[PDB]
Amino acid sequence: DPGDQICIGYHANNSTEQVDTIMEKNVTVTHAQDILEKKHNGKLCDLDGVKPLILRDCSVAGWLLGNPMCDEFINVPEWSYIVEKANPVNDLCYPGDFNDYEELKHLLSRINHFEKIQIIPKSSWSSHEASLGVSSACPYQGKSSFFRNVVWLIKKNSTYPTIKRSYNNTNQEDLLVLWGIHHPNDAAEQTKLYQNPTTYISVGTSTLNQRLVPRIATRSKVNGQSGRMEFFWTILKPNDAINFESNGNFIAPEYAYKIVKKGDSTIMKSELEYGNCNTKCQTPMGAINSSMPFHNIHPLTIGECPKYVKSNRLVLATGLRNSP
Amino acid sequence: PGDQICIGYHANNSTEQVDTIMEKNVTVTHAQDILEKKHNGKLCDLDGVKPLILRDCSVAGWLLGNPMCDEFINVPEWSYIVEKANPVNDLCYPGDFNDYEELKHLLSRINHFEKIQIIPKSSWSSHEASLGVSSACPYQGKSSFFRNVVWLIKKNSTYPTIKRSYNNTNQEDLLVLWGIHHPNDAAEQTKLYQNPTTYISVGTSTLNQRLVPRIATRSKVNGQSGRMEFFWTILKPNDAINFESNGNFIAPEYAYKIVKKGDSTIMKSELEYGNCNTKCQTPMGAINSSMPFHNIHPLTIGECPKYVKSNRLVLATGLRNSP
Amino acid sequence: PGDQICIGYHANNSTEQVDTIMEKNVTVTHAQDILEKKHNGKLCDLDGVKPLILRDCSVAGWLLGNPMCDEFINVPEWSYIVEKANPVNDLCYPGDFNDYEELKHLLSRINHFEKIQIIPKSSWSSHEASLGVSSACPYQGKSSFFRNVVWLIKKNSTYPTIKRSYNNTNQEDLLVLWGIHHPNDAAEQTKLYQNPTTYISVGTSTLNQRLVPRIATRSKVNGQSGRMEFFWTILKPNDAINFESNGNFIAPEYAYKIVKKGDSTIMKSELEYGNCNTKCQTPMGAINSSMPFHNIHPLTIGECPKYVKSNRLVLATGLRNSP
Amino acid sequence: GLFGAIAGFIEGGWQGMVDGWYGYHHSNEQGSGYAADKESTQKAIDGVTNKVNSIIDKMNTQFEAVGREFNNLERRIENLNKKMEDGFLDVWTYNAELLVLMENERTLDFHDSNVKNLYDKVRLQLRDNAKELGNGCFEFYHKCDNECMESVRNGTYDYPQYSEEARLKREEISSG
Amino acid sequence: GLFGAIAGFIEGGWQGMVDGWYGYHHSNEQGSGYAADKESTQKAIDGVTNKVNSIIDKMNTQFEAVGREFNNLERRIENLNKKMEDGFLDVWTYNAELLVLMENERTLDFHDSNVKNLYDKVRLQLRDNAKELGNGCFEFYHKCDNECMESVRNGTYDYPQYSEEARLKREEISSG
Amino acid sequence: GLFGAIAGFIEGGWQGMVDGWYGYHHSNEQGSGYAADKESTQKAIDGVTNKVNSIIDKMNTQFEAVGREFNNLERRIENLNKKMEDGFLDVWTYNAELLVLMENERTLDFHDSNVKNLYDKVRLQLRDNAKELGNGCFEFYHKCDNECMESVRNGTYDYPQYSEEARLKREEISS
Ligand SMILES: *[C@@H]1O[C@H](CO)[C@@H](O[C@@H]2O[C@H](CO)[C@@H](O)[C@H](O)[C@H]2NC(C)=O)[C@H](O)[C@H]1NC(C)=O
Ligand SMILES: *[C@@H]1O[C@H](CO)[C@@H](O[C@@H]2O[C@H](CO)[C@@H](O)[C@H](O)[C@H]2NC(C)=O)[C@H](O)[C@H]1NC(C)=O
Ligand SMILES: *[C@@H]1O[C@H](CO)[C@@H](O[C@@H]2O[C@H](CO)[C@@H](O)[C@H](O)[C@H]2NC(C)=O)[C@H](O)[C@H]1NC(C)=O
Ligand SMILES: *[C@@H]1O[C@H](CO)[C@@H](O)[C@H](O)[C@H]1NC(C)=O
Ligand SMILES: *[C@@H]1O[C@H](CO)[C@@H](O)[C@H](O)[C@H]1NC(C)=O
Ligand SMILES: *[C@@H]1O[C@H](CO)[C@@H](O)[C@H](O)[C@H]1NC(C)=O
Repeated sequence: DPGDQICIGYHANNSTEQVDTIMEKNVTVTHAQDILEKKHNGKLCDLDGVKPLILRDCSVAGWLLGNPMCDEFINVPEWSYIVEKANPVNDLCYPGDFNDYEELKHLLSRINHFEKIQIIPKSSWSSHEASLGVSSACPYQGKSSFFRNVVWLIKKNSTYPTIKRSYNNTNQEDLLVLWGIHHPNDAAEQTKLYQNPTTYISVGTSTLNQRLVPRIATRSKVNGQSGRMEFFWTILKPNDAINFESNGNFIAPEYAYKIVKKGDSTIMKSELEYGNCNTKCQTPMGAINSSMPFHNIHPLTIGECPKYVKSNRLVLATGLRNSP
Repeated sequence: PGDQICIGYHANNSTEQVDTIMEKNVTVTHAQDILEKKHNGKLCDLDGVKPLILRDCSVAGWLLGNPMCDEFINVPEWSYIVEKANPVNDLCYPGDFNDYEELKHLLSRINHFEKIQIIPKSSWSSHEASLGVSSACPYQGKSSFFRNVVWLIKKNSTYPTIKRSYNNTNQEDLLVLWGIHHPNDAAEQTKLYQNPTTYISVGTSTLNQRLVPRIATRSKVNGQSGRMEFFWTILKPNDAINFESNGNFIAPEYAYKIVKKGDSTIMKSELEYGNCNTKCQTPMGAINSSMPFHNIHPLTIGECPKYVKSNRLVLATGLRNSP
Repeated sequence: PGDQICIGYHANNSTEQVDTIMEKNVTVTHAQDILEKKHNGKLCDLDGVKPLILRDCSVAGWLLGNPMCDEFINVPEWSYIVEKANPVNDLCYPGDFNDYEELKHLLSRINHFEKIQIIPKSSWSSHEASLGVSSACPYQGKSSFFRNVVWLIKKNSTYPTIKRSYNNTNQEDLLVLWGIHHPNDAAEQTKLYQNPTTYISVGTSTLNQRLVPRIATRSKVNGQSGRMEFFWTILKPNDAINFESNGNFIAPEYAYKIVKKGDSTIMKSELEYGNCNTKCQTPMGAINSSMPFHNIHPLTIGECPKYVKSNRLVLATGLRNSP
Repeated sequence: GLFGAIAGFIEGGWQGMVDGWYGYHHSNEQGSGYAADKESTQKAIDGVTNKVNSIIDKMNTQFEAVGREFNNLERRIENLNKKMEDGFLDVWTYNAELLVLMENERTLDFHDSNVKNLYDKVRLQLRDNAKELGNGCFEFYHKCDNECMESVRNGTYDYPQYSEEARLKREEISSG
Repeated sequence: GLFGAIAGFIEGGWQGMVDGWYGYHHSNEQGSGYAADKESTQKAIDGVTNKVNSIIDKMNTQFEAVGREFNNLERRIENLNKKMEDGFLDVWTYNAELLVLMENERTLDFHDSNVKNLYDKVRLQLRDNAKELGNGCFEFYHKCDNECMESVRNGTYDYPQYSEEARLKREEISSG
Repeated sequence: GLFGAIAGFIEGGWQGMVDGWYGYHHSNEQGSGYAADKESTQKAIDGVTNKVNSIIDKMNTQFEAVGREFNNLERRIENLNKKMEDGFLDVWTYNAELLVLMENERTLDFHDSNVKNLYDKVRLQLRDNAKELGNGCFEFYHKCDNECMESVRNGTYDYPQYSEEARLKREEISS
């Protein structure tokens, strides 16, 4: 007679989850764990309740110099990260260059809030013309205008006396100071605007020892202008002073930026704009809300994020090979 | 004795060996070498496209037109460029090439130039355009100069102010080259350009340049104490470049239209043309292989295996072969 | 009951633990630690060669000859250089050191200098060579200056045009240092150099430099609103360096001949000499170990183990130890 | 599989065993049924959980890309930056994918080994008191009630308690 | 080896078996000969091929060095570039070499496991109808002609057809 | 363990066996005692030594950090340099730690496999001349003196030499 039996066996179910191995692909297993997040909400959200600075059609230079088409950002509140488009149309309205621009953007990556302060009043130029430095290249409401945070000074009564101005940073925070120089089209324009034929702009702090000289050249018209504006910046430390001296072509500071909050930020390149949402992990393509340890959305993220990999699939086997 | 059935495994006379973590030189019945270690030691065409082999000329000697580089006055489309470590034909008249490495980087993405005359040498009616020659740049025993630029000299003891423009009416980007002469002393300044205080201004939509000559006594290189300093820009379609100068101007004559862009490279090698064709090129030679890896040289171009520093890469496929 | 033979395995009282993917803190009978975690906390000689420990002096203070750095007027051959994070003896007279980080990188491949006087301080017959001192550069309470350069001053209300040349007749490369003074105002310019509009031209086979003083009002640093800006070059054998200047010239006196090159480094550390010898040095201390890994500091020099950020690395060699 | 148990001499799994990864099916006079082996199942659960957590934690220190910008005359360093970031991303993608592949193989073989070890545990308990059928089952030479089955499942089977009955049955079978 | 078959209880390989990696050698009244086991050999071939292809494809996205040039006052970034490219080359060389070592070990052990599993397949088919000689061979207790041998090789051996003859032979041997 | 020998059907290790990793314990009329298996222990020693040396040598050409300095207007390339060096350090720390974890697991399983293979060596030598007790021990059906035990230990056990005595003992037990 057949005796009693005991059998050893293993679990099986109707799972269709598959994993790969070195020697075999698409192994159906009873249990598996997906570890790759592949979904995002396609929106730019606040980072832990802090709204980002979304520059829209303005560049960082257009914001900081005060392109008159960027009045939305004349005084911005604290931000969590900055969003800039690939090619913002509102940049240097008057054409030219921004010296060490990428180094300044790198500095911005560690700043969360500016406070704009007037360091040199536009009305304090008693020996120079301070209200004629406007151009059709920088329109505001149909009128010729200019960058709002600097002043394009012009000769007064056919004379341009030597400017000697100082600003002492009596604040407790670092100060981002911006100024510029005008490179005119020819010697005739040099005489017409500044009278003096040979000019300079000397700038000094405890560390800065600068002397700019205008470069006259014949150039292609950009935004209708063949002249150029070249802008320079420095970080003025507390209790340090900045000294300007110039006999022409000076694009003087009016407003500077106190660095009132430092922290972890970034300049995210994205064509998206505000999505009226909140998140813990932000990418240029959208926000991530996930418990997965990995994601493949975008390598440049900010916040508490999973680790980025280029994988299209990452599935760990947890159970055993599933019997059909 | 009853019938028998035995379970066993393959064996052969293979001597192929593989390594493992716990044991080296394990003889196996079957193995696959995955490392290519051989090359033909030649510089070949890349899929039928001949490389530009500069021989004794540098990239600067080619682009400026060092008169010892006439072999490259008009080069056809290339697949990659080959430059020696220290080409003897470089800046025949000594000096500097501004942002030279950035230009070489740009060249790494260009496959063909078309030379174009942007300012005719014969169009200099108020200046001497055929006296700017030097013994530092010999051609066939006579004093000469870079062929793509013009060393302008005063005419009848006068150097009128030059104002010249070129508008890029082509559909392709234009590589434009010019220069400035830094003379040895003020007497030479007067001798060559009459005007004691000179400048060169250059403008495009983005370029805003004003150069001033630096007059000083320097060590002689190729017999010259003066220096030539060369500059370049990419002139975009429909943009114009404007030059103005009252002396020391090394004016453009020929510029380079960028007619084909693609994947290229500047390969450093002492080898020259080998009259061959290949699918994968390294500075040491060409590779013709189906192996997934190679150890020839890390800098390759074409459809190549992956480079590793390994001396051996053998995968076990069969079983441990019994002696 | 029949005879018996049993199969078994080793066990002991080992408490050494290892980790695996599926299980942590696995007690094994035998294990091998492969991570060195100890150092002596000292800066030692590297295989018998003592390092150059700059103490309170920076590289710039050493090379220019900050009068507070007289300990390093003549240094013997070194194995590596030690510099503090913020040396207090740097540019005593405030200013800038041009391409300073490139110079430090060069220093990382140099083991010994030989000081040579290229322009004797006593050879300035038309200028004042012993008046260029400042309270910003004190020595024993006295106004002084960088010792390897000379702050030249006008003589009898005149500053004739300087034209000096030095030909490197040595067989080794020469590190040459000079500078320019940017004064506060035009009155100081006239007081020091008489000539209101000045320049410094410097030339070699490769260098073509023309510096112009920047007269401006600046914040006081070490009591000075003026600035000193220093420049350097490597003068190759048989090349000459030419200086010309009508003011503001901080002339060379001593240059540095590169007499021994090798693999070195500039280590940042607050420690000083520990009167010891080692084969492996880190900024935190020396390592004496046979283990293949260490976690002391990533920046090491000598025959060192490989650095990892691990706190523990133990290989299992024996079997799982039965309790 | 490497250990020949799963889809080996045990052809397939049991859909009827839901409360565990490995276990037993018994059949005696009192009836038949499934019973998951808690100890091996829990050891496998602990092993797999520690494995997943170890993989995740070993990817704790992977490269994090940072946005950097360069102007038109910084193309060399811009290209260097791009190649550096892409290189590290490729390295860590390779690490993740390869580790997942290798540990998936090891996990499947680990389950196979656990099944084989459970089978061998029962086999070495029963010895010649039961006959090996070759399909994962043992046919007892003696009566094995539910308490006997449980003694087999928990590893406390008493061979001498049934050895004489098994010997009588074996002699009856061998004698034909 | 890890599984004790290759160069283990089976001392050596067969030069006479050329058409497969694993197989059988039979000897009965009708003669003797080798016969490769197609199923296990083909499974091993598929496994090894997939392994080789997986290694190659996992080295698909490795670092590609690019030539960049720097002037005499760019030594810091020149050195950064050199160290970065050398670093990635060293990382990928390490990846390739280590993967090859580890998977070579796993391949040898995989062949070992396949041999052991084939042996156990035959063993569990035959059960007590044959005697385990301890060297990889089984000595039948019954006559096994070519049809019987082929049923063993293809996995369709019918134990009850020979069980009584084998039992008679076993009782005759045990009784003397 | 993967092979079910160590801490498996062999419940524990032997503190009394000191001269080897694996071996035997015998018991016959002449007495009992331990004896390390020379060959398998030497094989394991060679394997583990080669493993350690292979790991160390595969870490021979790992990344070596180099000090580079940058000024206040070179923050981008300074950050690039820092991230490059930190990245390579993290890559090699991962390589070391992961290789150690994986090979430690393989080493423990290797010892397990060696124990199991030794057990199977004895089992396939003895066949039905001894009875499998299920705890790592075999009880002979015939008298096995010290020379017989040594023939088992060195792999030269002569099954037909004792098969008839073992068969008689099995027949007596079966009755
Ligand atoms: C800016 O003004 C402050 C006071 O309003 C000056 O403060 C002095 O700072 C120097 C260091 O630069 C100290 O040595 C003094 O003790 C400070 N005095 C006081 C009263 O605070 C500061 O010097 C000014 N900045 C400049 C560049 O002159
Ligand atoms: C520095 O002095 C050396 C002499 O010591 C000069 O070397 C001569 O160079 C010319 C080439 O112009 C050779 O023909 C001579 O044979 C060299 N002389 C010796 C003795 O070798 C060198 O030219 C000088 N450097 C400068 C810049 O004038
Ligand atoms: C170079 O020449 C071209 C052709 O004359 C100019 O292109 C014209 O540009 C204007 C706008 O500035 C358009 O309205 C015309 O339709 C364009 N013509 C053609 C044929 O495309 C170009 O402006 C010139 N560039 C400069 C810098 O003067
Ligand atoms: C695995 O299955 C997927 C579909 O789920 C299929 O796209 C893929 O080609 C399969 N891979 C192999 C190797 O069969
Ligand atoms: C392996 O064999 C090569 C010869 O092919 C020999 O040079 C090498 O030393 C051997 N390695 C070992 C570990 O014996
Ligand atoms: C090189 O490649 C060509 C085309 O694929 C082939 O005909 C030739 O045989 C190859 N050379 C060698 C040596 O295999």
